[PDB]
Amino acid sequence: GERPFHCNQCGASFTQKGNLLRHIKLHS
Amino acid sequence: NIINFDTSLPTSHTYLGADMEEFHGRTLHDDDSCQVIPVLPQVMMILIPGQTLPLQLFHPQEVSMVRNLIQKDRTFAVLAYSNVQEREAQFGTTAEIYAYREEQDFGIEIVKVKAIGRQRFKVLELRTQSDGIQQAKVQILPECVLPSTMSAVQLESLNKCQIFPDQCSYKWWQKYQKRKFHCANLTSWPRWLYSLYDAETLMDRIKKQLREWDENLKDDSLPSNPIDFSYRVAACLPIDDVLRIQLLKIGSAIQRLRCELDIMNKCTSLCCKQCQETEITTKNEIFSLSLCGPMAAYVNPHGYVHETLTVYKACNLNLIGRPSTEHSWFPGYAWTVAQCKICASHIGWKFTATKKDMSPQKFWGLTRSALLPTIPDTEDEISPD
Amino acid sequence: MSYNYVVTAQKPTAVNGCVTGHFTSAEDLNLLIAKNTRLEIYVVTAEGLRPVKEVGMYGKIAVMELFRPKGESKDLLFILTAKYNACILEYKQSGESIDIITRAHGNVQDRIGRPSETGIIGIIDPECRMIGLRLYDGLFKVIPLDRDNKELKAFNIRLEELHVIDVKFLYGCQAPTICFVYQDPQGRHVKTYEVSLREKEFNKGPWKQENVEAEASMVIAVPEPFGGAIIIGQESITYHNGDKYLAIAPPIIKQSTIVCHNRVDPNGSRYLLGDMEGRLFMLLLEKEEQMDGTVTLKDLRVELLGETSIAECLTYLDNGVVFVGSRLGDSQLVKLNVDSNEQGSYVVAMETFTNLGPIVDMCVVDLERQGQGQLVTCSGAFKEGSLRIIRNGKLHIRTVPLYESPRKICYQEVSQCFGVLSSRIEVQDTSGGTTALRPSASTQALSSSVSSSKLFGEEVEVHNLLIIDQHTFEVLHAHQFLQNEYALSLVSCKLGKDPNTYFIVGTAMVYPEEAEPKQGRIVVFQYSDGKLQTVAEKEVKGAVYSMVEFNGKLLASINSTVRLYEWTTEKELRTECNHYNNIMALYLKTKGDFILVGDLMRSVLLLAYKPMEGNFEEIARDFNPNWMSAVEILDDDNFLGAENAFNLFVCQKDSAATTDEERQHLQEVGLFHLGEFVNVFCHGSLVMQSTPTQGSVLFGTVNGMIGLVTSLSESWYNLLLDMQNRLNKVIKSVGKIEHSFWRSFHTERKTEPATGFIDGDLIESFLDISRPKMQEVVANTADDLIKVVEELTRIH
Ligand SMILES: O=C1CC[C@H](N2Cc3cc(C4(O)CCN(Cc5ccccc5)CC4)ccc3C2=O)C(=O)N1
Ligand SMILES: [Zn+2]
Ligand SMILES: [Zn+2]
Repeated sequence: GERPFHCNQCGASFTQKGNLLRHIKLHS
Repeated sequence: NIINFDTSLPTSHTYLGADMEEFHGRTLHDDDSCQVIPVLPQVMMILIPGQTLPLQLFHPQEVSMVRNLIQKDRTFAVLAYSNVQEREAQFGTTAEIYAYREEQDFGIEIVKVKAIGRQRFKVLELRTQSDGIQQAKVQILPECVLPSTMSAVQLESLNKCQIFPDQCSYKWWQKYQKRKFHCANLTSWPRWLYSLYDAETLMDRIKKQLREWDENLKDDSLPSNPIDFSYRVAACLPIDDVLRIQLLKIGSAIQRLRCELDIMNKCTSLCCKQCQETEITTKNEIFSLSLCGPMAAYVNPHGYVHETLTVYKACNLNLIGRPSTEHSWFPGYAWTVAQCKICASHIGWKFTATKKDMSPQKFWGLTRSALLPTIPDTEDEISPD
Repeated sequence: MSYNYVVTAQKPTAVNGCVTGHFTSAEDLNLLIAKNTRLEIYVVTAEGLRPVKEVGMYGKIAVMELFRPKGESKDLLFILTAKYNACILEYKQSGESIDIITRAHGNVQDRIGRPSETGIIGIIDPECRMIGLRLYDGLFKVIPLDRDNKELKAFNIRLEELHVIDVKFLYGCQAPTICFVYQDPQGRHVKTYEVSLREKEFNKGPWKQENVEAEASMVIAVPEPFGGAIIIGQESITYHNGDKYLAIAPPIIKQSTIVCHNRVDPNGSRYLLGDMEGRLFMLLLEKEEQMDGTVTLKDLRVELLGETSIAECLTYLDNGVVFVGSRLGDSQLVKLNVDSNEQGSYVVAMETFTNLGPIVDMCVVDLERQGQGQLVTCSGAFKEGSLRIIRNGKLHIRTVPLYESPRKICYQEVSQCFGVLSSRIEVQDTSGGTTALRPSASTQALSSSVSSSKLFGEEVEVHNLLIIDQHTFEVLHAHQFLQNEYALSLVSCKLGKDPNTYFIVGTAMVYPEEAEPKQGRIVVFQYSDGKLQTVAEKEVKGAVYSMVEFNGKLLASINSTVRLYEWTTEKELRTECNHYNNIMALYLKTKGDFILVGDLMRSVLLLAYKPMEGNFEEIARDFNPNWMSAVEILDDDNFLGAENAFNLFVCQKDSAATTDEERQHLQEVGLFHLGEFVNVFCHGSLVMQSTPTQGSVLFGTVNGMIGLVTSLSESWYNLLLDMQNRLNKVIKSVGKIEHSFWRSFHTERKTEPATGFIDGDLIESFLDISRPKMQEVVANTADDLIKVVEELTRIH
């Protein structure tokens, strides 16, 4: 069980950091 | 279809932990008076009078500001940002803290707050102080109360007939219109026209649409005053910020109620805001899982506020990750982040029941900031009155 | 910034109240009649009514009651205006000089208070110890009647019953006692309270509430020796004197709601009752005479006396004569003929008094010669409906009874006739179909026709277009509209390259289930060769609220849309362009290529037709929430409107302003409390045709008052404004009411002084003042001012 990169706005859990950073930049 | 959940739980904001230090007192400033009120810096909200706003403040300057408010008037200013980037705001609403809780968890001082919208205002001036916290020179906007449309004409002999007391509801409304608007024959217009500007008739028309969303009584849940009813309905209408600001700028409850009815009838589809042409849900799937209606403001563990609209079915959504019950706004349900299938923008969360005996077993919570109300067929956008 | 002048052409004619007593002399019986801002005083002679005095007040008469306090040789008159001005007046004549002197006065408005739903109620104690007023809910204001209360100081008592329907002071009580009907969730009840002037509070009343009729609306205090009170509803007339209770549910009263009454016998044995349909009844409380108990009340009776005009107020005078005060039709003096069959009825008319109100529409027409204009109004409602032709002689008025509601009117010079939209009530048959109540203009036309379709006892409204001859005023033709079709707008004009003149009607389909109309028609008719034909018919997706001839085209408003149609060579309407608005387009007015769109909530919008683009462009707007009853274009830059609490206002455009925000904003430049409710604004004049006034807009009101608005120059306005303040120092106001206060723009939420308007009635009263008073006014030059004022009287 991985996913140690959460988006503090929606709660999206990502297994890699480059995946989270792309998701956070889509928010406002 | 059947709601085997406790509708009173989301309104309590139970996810914010232990019982907060509740306040009983209420403060209101005189109409048209000028007041200097502090603004919360990271609040990006457009608050409606009567609407509940939960917050989690982390910054020591935000925590300090609230400790001072709790001791003083408990009132802060919530700016309606026209341009959020350059912090431009011409209007806003006061918010009165009715509950609070301080926590020194791990080693960080954080304050959880529950506030409510009170009075609309016009921003006269904004200045950021040498501390970094800004104050707003504000003018309290009055609520325009108009008398009965028949008050100007009304025959004095029929004044004693203006108070009205198992049987056919249509026959009741027929008698209501004939008696309330009898003096319309002294004017250039018919009774049926005056009904379109009658608070009780407009409120009854809105109630008929609200009953389609919630299986709950007018008797208790809904307010009697047109001002409060119009603001209660405005708070749970899933519209974009440009429309909500115009709706807030309305001073007359009659115009507000008329404007809401028109939005409720025109805007039947809800699309993703970034796509604009990706339907997520329709008004026919909207339902109330909270006593305040289908949509209410909730705060996440990092202070981000989401006006979450509950719907039975949603389409064009991808689910990210696995479900979690962590900080769930609907106790007994687990959430999974939901994105738009075309633009991948966060639209909301899918809520799935933890026990087999719960109903509905699944529903969606959509964040208002990601949605766009749409009028299908061959028409673009307009909000009459 | 606007300089306007408003003057009365015809004083209000509708009667809102009438009382009898001994006001002019202790020996004379008087009839006092209130016609809004006017009070008429009559001596009730054996003959009929002898006029004595007529005064004007700087207020709308809301309460009017006579009373004789201890010692006083004759009755005094209490009056309360709609702006809460209270006063006690005395009639005093010394030789030739008649003067309504003000014995006491004061404003009784409270800084805080929700004006009651059942309006103002003003009652006087039977011993004249106090005046009770119910202006606001939850409070009962008491003005103690003392000789040393010349300022009319008052205190309030908290009233837990917030929804009081009607209240009266009872007779025979040791302490002053009020009896009232109130409503609460549980229903309607009748309660009593004693009024302590010493403690300035209420004490437990003499008797119980009980759950009285659900539609109980009227309280009548019965005088001695019976006492108690009669409570009238929709089905029942009940009596209450605590332990004594008598009830009746006469089937004769079930046809219409009883809405006014009057005591005939001073002992309270007989009462007159009037309903909303003009029926007049006699209520008799049968006094039974037992051996010991000779004062029993065995039963109540109701007798239908006959039909009168729809009564706002009744008053028994003497010798069977009754004065019927009417708001919807002509007022009457009727003789209650002593026990007479007369083929059913007992009421015989003696006199009829002209009432132009309500004026719901009107039009100006040159008619004979052309020079002097004549005004033709849509007056009355229901059986009281009529057309009135008003010309300058005093104003000479000709009446044309229609026995149904006239609604809209326009003149067609070519066919030498008028087009009148009217409506009549028909009742649904248990057998199937609908039956008319009486013969009326639309059922008694020479020729008739019905529209062709392109789609129980309940009252049904049937709409018609009447063609009325301009010379004889005979109903030449009557065209009946479709079932559930409501006729809203009417125009007479030529369109496109067509030489024919048509009558165009705009309608709406009205169904009870639908709140907002989704269907309507624009029907083009031609009245030619003594016959009416349907030339064309356009179905629209909404109600056609208004229409105007716009430069050879037809501009029509369908719901929130404003559509311009062209008349083709195939004699059909072709949509040229549309304009979708933020508001419902109720009001439509045009000057050149400019259009004024407005809604019932004072949302004003200005549009301009762009001929080189073939579309509409918004020029300016102004949205201030308030009820708006009528609108008009004064000139290219000024717009006149009628808004809530009987005011007038003027909005102005400034096409020259530096920024585009300023030039698409309309400035409120005129505000004035008219005291009347305007229904129609109409360009024209009643005078025969290098002038100090520019333009002439006539207006018709609910009370039958006719006024005139004209524009002035800055020099003329500045002079007349100073003149007003000088005239106010010398003129004597009845009730000592301030002119500035009276004319101040009024809503309950705000009161601003009048701006941009000259009260022509005050200016004209300079000619009535004495020569020493005239010289006081001109003390900065007196006969040069007389020339100025006489020139201003020539506009009406
Ligand atoms: O019903 C709802 C709808 C979702 C919404 N949430 C919850 C939420 C939580 C978070 C976190 O960073 C996620 C990570 N945990 C640490 C952790 C990791 C693994 C295991 C256990 C604990 C800290 C918090 C970020 C954003 C949101 C958000 O928007 C809400 O509050 N209620
Ligand atoms: Zn996120
Ligand atoms: Zn999308």
